[PDB]
Amino acid sequence: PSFVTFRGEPAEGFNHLVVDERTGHIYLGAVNRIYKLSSDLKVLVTHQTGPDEDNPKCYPPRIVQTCNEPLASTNNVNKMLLIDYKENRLIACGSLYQGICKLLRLEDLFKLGEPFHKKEHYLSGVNESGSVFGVIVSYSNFDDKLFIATAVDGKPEYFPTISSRKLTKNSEADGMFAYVFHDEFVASMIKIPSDTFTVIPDFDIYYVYGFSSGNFVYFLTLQPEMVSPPGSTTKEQVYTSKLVRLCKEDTAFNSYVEVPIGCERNGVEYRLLQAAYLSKAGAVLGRTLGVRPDDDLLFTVFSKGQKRKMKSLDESALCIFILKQINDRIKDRLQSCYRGEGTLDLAWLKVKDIPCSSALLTIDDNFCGLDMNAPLGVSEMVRGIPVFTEDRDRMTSVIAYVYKNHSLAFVGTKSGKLKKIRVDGPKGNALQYETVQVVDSGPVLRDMAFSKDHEQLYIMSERQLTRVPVESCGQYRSCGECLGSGDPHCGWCVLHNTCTRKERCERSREPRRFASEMKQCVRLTVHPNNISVSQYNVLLVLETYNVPELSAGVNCTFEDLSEMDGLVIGNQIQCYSPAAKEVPRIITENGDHHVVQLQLKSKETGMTFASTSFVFYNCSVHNSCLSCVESPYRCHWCKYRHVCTHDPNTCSFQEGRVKLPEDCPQLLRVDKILVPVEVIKPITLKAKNLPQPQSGQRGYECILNIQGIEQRVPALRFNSSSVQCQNTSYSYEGMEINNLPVELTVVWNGHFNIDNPAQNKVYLYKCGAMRESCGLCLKADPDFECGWCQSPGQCTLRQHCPAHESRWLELSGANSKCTNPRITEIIPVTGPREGGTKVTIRGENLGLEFRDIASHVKVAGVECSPLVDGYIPAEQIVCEMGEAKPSQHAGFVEICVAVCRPEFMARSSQLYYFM
Amino acid sequence: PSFVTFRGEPAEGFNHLVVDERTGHIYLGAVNRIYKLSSDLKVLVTHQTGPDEDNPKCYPPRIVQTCNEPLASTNNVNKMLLIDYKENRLIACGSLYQGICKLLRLEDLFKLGEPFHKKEHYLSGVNESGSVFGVIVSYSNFDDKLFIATAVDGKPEYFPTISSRKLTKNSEADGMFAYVFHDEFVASMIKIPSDTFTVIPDFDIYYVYGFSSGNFVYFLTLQPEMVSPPGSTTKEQVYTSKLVRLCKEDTAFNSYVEVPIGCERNGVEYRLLQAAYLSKAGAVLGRTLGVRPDDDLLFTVFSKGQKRKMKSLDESALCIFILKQINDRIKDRLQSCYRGEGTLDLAWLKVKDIPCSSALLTIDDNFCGLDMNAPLGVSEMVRGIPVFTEDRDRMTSVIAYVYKNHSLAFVGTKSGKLKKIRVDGPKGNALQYETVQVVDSGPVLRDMAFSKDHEQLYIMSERQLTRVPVESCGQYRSCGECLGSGDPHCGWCVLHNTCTRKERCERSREPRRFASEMKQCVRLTVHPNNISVSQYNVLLVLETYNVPELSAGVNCTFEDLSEMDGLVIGNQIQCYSPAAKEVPRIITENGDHHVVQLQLKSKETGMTFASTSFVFYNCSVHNSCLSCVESPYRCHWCKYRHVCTHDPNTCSFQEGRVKLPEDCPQLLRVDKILVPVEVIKPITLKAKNLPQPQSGQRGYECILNIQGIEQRVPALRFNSSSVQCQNTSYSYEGMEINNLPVELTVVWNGHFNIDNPAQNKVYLYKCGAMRESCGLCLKADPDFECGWCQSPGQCTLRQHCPAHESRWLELSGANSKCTNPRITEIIPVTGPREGGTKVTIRGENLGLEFRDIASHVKVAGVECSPLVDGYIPAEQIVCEMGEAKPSQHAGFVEICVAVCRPEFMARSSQLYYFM
Repeated sequence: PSFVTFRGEPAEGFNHLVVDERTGHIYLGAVNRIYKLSSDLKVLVTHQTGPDEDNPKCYPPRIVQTCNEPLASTNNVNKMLLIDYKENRLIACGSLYQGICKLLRLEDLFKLGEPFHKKEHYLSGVNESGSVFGVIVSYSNFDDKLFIATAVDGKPEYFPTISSRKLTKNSEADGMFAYVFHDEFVASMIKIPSDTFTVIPDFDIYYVYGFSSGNFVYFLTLQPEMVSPPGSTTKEQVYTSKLVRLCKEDTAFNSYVEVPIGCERNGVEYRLLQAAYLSKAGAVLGRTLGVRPDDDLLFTVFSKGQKRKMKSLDESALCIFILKQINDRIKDRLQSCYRGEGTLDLAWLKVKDIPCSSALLTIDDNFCGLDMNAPLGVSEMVRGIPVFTEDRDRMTSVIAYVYKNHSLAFVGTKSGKLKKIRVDGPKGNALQYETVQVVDSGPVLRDMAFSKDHEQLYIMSERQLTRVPVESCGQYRSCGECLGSGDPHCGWCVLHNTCTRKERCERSREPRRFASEMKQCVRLTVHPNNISVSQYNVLLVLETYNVPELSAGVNCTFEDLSEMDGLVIGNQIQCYSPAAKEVPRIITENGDHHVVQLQLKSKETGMTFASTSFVFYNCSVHNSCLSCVESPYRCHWCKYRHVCTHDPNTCSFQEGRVKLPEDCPQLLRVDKILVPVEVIKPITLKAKNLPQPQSGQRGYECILNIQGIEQRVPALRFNSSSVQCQNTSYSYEGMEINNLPVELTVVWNGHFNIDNPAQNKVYLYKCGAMRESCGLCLKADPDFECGWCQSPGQCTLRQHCPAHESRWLELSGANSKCTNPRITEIIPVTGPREGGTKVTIRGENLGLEFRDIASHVKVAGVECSPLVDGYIPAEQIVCEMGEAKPSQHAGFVEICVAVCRPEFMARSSQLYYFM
Repeated sequence: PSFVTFRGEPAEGFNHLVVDERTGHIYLGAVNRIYKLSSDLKVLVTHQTGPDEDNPKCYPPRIVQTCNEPLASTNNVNKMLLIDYKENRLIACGSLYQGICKLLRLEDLFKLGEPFHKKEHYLSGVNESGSVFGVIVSYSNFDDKLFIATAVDGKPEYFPTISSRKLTKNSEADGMFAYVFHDEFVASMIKIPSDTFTVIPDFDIYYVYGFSSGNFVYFLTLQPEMVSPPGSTTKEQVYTSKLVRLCKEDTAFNSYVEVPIGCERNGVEYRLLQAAYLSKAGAVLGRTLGVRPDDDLLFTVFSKGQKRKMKSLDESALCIFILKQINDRIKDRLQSCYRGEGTLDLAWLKVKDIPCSSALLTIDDNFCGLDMNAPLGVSEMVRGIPVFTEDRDRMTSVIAYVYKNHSLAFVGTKSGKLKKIRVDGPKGNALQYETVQVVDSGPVLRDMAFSKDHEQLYIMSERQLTRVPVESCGQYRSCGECLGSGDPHCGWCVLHNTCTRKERCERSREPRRFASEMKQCVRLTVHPNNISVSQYNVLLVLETYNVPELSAGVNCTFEDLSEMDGLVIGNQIQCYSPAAKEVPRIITENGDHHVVQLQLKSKETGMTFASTSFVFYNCSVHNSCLSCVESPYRCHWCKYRHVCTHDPNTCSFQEGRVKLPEDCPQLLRVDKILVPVEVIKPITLKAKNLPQPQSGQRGYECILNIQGIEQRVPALRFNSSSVQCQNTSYSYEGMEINNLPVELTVVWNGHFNIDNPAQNKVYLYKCGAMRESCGLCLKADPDFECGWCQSPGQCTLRQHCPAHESRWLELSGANSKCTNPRITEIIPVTGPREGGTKVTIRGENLGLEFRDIASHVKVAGVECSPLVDGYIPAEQIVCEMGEAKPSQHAGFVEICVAVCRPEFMARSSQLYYFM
């Protein structure tokens, strides 16, 4: 699903947002533009407030008087936006006019009026958006007004930072934005003193948030370094975030109060307000908080430290203030001043500290302020209760609301994401979900308002407004998953088999109709978890917990494949398995088994809610004993029937059943089976649980799978654990390879192949195609049993050579003198006369021991000394030649095995050359 | 009733049968099959032993080693079958494997094992069934074995004819069929010597029957010509049937003994064993035999002569051997050898005769044999006691058992019949019954076993097994018939009125409850055997012998018709006859009398057991005196009442009674009653015992039954023996026939007809319709009294013709000259001129004597001589004509009676023609 949004109609910019309580129309302040949108975020109307030729430096703007300074077309930023329901209009205060305010008609955005003429009509030079805030308070006629705070930019004479102003009925009327009570001595406004400007050049008050409570007006503000941090002269500026308050009723402005505010987390300081939101707790939070229903609360967001208001730190914390607690702090402070203790301590306002005067008074919450001990500051900074802290991504904005008594908090992030937090200090827990309806790359603004119906939450970005629903639980398929996510909005509507909010679930109020906690689910179990393919229409019992009354009716659906009716008794559901006709359609090609998700389809909703792992196995498919028993499931093998089945009874008879893998029938391995070609030899075998062939059944045979020829030799089964193929000889054609492993299969009764787990094979091995010389044969492995036969002048097994004499010669254990050494080739063909060369000689029939070859090697006359490590017996000799200074130049290489006997010597085909 | 049977399940073949002592299950060896059947002969299980590819010539069969000779699918014949109870299995030794044996599980026929590998595992090449036999003997572990004899077929090196072999617990075990004690010098086996084979080529030992007795093992065998019959060189083979024995305990095989056996009947020799059966005598046979209870007996069957073992002779005899007698013969023989006298004399075994060595020894029955005077033969052939001989149909098999101490013997026949013989040498008698349960066309096999319960006897044929009950007495309706049949099983269960065995009769043990001999019956008599129909509820006394106590109550049932209660007194039963209302329902239409089978219906059983001939007569039905007295029964006739009755008193009065047939009243015959029509004549009659008519009774009349007219003439009874109808004339209309016999009935008092046994009739005779001439009338019988009357020119009785003159002419005795001869026709119309022809002249009124006709005949002029024999007076003349040479050619025939007077001559109507 996608979230409904409004792209910066002026793609160019965006600043403030507000919702009309009755209509749901959304008004959006922006630079050069003010838009009226539908609840859906469709564009209703666009107003052009923008680009005006102007100059910030000029006082009474160009229209009133001529300005020496040059003008340029500049952008008019919507500083503030406030809905005046009574007046049926919108106060949309801009800038770039010296801050002239505009009045737009509610429905059409028709400009009712925009008073420019008088000085009061000008609010502030300040170009920055959001640095201003305020509240509109109204009563019936002859009772009314507007409270607004703004930054000065060092304009102290021109504009007041905080003021109480008049809002006349007629937009045309001159009176607008006039101070409620103006006296030569005191006016309902607060200006910044010139002295304070000189001391600290830049001092300015930026107003972030503001709200009316009970009968007062509060502002969250940011100020400069004044005694904080201490500093003799100007240098760096750090800010202190404070709370301000006024009686609505005080024309005098005596009620002004100002406490610093912040909160700390494990020794980390969070001093700077990003945003705030006044709200209600609802029954849950209020109770543990210890509040009355009416009592208010203030969620806030603060960044770490005192540094860089322009660009704050990522570290940010969401804190909380109970209004009762702040009211107490203020009352506590006042009751103290009335004690006469200490000074007023408000640095920016009063440079010279005036003392507090003691007096008899009943100090109440109602206290509006008096002439003496006039505007005052505060010493003890008020600490707030921390809630959630984000280190990686800074929180920008916040909102909250009461839902079914649980308090949900919304928090914008620098990333363009919203967090949905259930505050559970008073309850018990944390953050439920996070969403990126907004804008994936870059942030969200403080103006974040819930709709009137409270279905959605409009989230504003620099670029776009996004209608983020306070829920999209539908994404969750199962009770287990729904309750699993934890985003507090979601619950499992049992009968509907869907995941949504309480309001959405019909009849959720009724018992067990709606599930909040996983325990309430859905958990399902089937008693016959595994059913064989062969079986049909088996009775199954279903155990389900945390489900609503099913009396509407339920069907069992194994999958999309089938569906069977069920009857309910007790706390169980009884359904039947599918027919054999139906079951195999599924099973085919899945083989061993197929796990299927058996679901329950409710009659009323018609959607599958609950599932379980259901296995269709089916033992019968197994072709062999090993697969049947040895496999992963409970299956029994019938030796006689030679079939695998679940039921013991189905087997031929009692003695026939195979429960254990050892009992199958399988062939055990013995030392490797060596088989010479052309020799008559028996092959004894060992095995286990070999069956005695029953009536109508034949005996055992050994089948050798040789590609050239497959041999069928009958065998005898001596007992349950031994077999033997009868005397026979085997061969393969080709003479290609010495050792050929061959798969062998033991069969009985013609087709029945006994299992061969090890997959034992028979090695058919075949005498010197390779070796013409006696030395080479005796050199070869003793395993081959191949040996040299003197009369033939050839080499073969004893079997192969006739014995006129008692002996054919085999190296008994190397104690066998032989013959005819030959040199195939040697490396380094050439060498230096000086010697030292390593000659590598490769031959066929050399000596078996190193000791004999040593002293044997000679290159011509030159003595050559062989290397032990380098020497590979009868194959190769590595030898190092000595000093060659002799006259020969080139000479043949000679090796004398033990002794230079005439039969015993070998000379190289090509000569070694000295250079 | 039909006998339960099992048809050759393989319709194809059958060989051996055995019964399990506990279960009663019947196992049946066959070619290619071994079956397990229920007691009822239902098929329990079938095993396929059959058709295997093999060849008899090959030694170790194909499985062990390759055979050059070609194989063919051949049938595997079950040579032997033996139940091994201890092992809970069945040893079913086949052939066609070189005789490998198989082990089948008792209950299911599961093949436990079949050892093929070793030489011992092969029994014999021999394909023939039944030529092998043996016994399984078992003891607890560490004591045990199998003794088996088989034919060799000239295989002497390969197999032993008789052996003592091992039967291990495990069928898988290799050890099976190994010799009990094998030594290089001597093994527990006996082989046939090669020398003996060369001398007689074919010599072979065939083992028919075998059994264990006491602590030995005996075999009945057939062998070849060795010194019998004498012969220098090979030629014909005849066999000698002998007995063999061994100690169970002799591993050495020293105990071997061999006596020839047979028996002779009136100079006829029976040398060849067909079958044998060891059994017990029971008290009856044993006593007269002179035996102890434990002592055994051996029934056997032998064919006549020494010839053709393959196909023996029909003549066969059932003989007997008492084991004590054979044991004596053996002991007698041994005690003799120990004397040192003579040689061992065993031709086939020892070619060169070794002498017997004398030694001191206590010669007992226990004697197992010693090293010296080692295996030995026997000189004196042991003769057996003959029992039954069948000339026409050869006995094949035998079995016997003890029943109530009487010894019943069973004998199969070539025909497929079983004989049930009580052996009564020790008792006194012969063969009781014969049955064809089996197979009507063709024979029964030696394996014939009684069931465990001994209710039935399974009789095996080549084709089928038949469950023949050792009794079907129910077929017999009466005590007389039951005991009459003689088949020893049957007895008369008196109270039940049924025929069955002793076991079947409830309370037969008690006195006179069961009848064995005819005397014990049932014999019944009724004192009033004959009762008249007229009588009612007559008292009858019943005499019955050989009947049980009737105090239960008895009813008398004449037939299905009625049943009357009876009371018992003394040794008699008193019942009443049926009422007149009841009796005639039966009698109607049976007439003279109805014999009825009066039965006795017992109260307890409710079945009629005893019967007698009971007559319902009834005299009253007889309508006449003759039927009443003259008939077959005692009935009296009342002349006056004219009714027949049993009681003398019922007659009118004393003088009226007719006891004798002569006295009845009947008409006696006199010379035939001749009655002329139209003549007034009296007819006197004679008769006997004619009644004098009593008051209210009229006199006698004669009634003639003439269809034309029936005449009623009154008559007078002169006395008891004479009657006479009054002067009257009779006639019948038609003139069709001369002599008409007529039935006459003599009646008195209107309706009463007197009896006419002779059935005397009156002959009404009537004058020449036929004869126009005087000669013809006088020619006719003198009886007719018909005569010629001159004046009328016609012929009638004197009565019929008026006498003007004193005479009408009648041939007084042929002395009466007459007239007018006529010739109707003559045969041979034509004749030869030469003459010699026999002329046959037929006329009406010729001469009475031959003498006058001779010389009378002439054909024209030609003289013709008449033949005397040929001549029938006045009807026909046969005459031979003389030489015709005269001129006439054709001429008329003339006859002159005496003289050729003008009145007296006749001439032929047509002339005789000469050609």
